[PDB]
Amino acid sequence: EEEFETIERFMDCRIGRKGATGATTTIYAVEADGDPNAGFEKKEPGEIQYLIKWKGWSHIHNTWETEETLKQQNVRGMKKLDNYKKKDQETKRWLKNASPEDVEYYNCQQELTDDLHKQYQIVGRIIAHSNQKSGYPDYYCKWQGLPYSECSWEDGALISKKFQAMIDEYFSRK
Amino acid sequence: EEFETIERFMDCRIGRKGATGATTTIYAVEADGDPNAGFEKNKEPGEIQYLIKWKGWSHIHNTWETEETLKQQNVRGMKKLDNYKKKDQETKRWLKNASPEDVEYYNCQQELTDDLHKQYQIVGRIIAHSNQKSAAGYPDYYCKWQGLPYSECSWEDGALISKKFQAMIDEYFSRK
Amino acid sequence: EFETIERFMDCRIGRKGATGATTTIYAVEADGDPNAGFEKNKEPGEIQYLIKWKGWSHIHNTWETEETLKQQNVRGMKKLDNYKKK
Amino acid sequence: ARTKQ
Repeated sequence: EEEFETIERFMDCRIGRKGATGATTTIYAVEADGDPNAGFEKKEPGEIQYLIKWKGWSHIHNTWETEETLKQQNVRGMKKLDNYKKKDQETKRWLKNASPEDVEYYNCQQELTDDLHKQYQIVGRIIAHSNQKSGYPDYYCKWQGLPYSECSWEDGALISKKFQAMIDEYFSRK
Repeated sequence: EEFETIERFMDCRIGRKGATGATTTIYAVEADGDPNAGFEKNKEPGEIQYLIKWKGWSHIHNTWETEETLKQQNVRGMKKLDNYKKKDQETKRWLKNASPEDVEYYNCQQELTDDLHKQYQIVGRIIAHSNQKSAAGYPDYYCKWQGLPYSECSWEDGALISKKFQAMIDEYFSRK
Repeated sequence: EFETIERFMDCRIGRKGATGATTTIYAVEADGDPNAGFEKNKEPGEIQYLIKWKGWSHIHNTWETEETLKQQNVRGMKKLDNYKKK
Repeated sequence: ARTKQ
């Protein structure tokens, strides 16, 4: 009965251009067609958007979404939206009177943290390849900064467009 | 009437039968010793145990459990045990041979994340405290964990983090 | 000596009693936060408002409630109900 | 603030 998608974790929130969310927001889509939030200023409306890590999908499939888009798609695990907001309002709050020292420590940590999350969308190594095919076999990828328990199967055409090197090395391994 | 919920499966192991539950958290181990102390220096098999990250609890509260303790405590998220076991098998199956360099890479890249996870248990900075105090005179602390963003900070028993992080505490009050 | 409201800065549901002097940023940093780790396992469930007082800088802003605001007889109550829909 | 109990 129908297909849902479910929120695993909230990766980030920002103010972005109306409509700049969902499947045209994945970095592989952004790299391919551009960023729907590219322009965005102030000049036009604002919309709080949440970057989403989906259950069953690797980080490259993260997309920006809004509280509205989530409900239009029947996405599950929304109780997780209430906690995130709460937490976020709380820290933007704290950020109001934070020591100059504390704020600095805050910025250094989020910088580092943000770098790690960026790695998750990078193929650190191709470890297998299906032989079904539609000519592009699927590849089992090992993600940078993540355990092997996070490896995932990914469309070959898509992974090759950016991690060709990683798949040529895989084959040189025989 | 609460229950608990599996959020994420961290490690897997074979350990002494019965070395599971609350007595296996890092702080319970540092205070009263590991119930898996000696282990496998010859000891009758083990029991395959899983290290669990619980929903609503920071990583210091991680506990090792068996498929049975899980079912007994009637926790939510049981489907996760099935996916973990299956992914673990898929992973083991591509060790067909692999190159010794593939195994070399695997063991290295698995030691890096191993360490990473350990850091989630140590306090990188205390950020605030509670106005109310325990009967023992301890306030609770809001902690920022190493390796995790600020949306992962959590309030924690003051008597708890004092046993190991009395330092960040001192540095917190020192900055005022 | 009637204190006065110059602005409603924020809003929240917090522990009952986490209002007044004990909620100024300097009181919280010295004595701890009376709202600590609050959720709805409790009421203490009050909708409180972060108020910026007239004649005092933001460090003096405190979280208040209606009986509380009323109890003190503060001026500027008009902006209360005005905020209570916005 | 709770702990494993």
